[PDB]
Amino acid sequence: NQASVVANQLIPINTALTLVMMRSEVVTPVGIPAEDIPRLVSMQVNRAVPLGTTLMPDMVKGYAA
Repeated sequence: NQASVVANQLIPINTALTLVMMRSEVVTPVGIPAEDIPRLVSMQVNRAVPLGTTLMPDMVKGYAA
């Protein structure tokens, strides 16, 4: 099964991501894969990202395909 990224804690908007906030877990819809965890570090999202949220590439400003 394809795995994706998911929030681990209450991540506030306009904040930098970390290893704790990011994790591996299969969720739907499958957005960003688990093979980009060390690449999406210190990334600032353009919206509030609470616990249990499939980290997408469009939401992450700067993270492109």
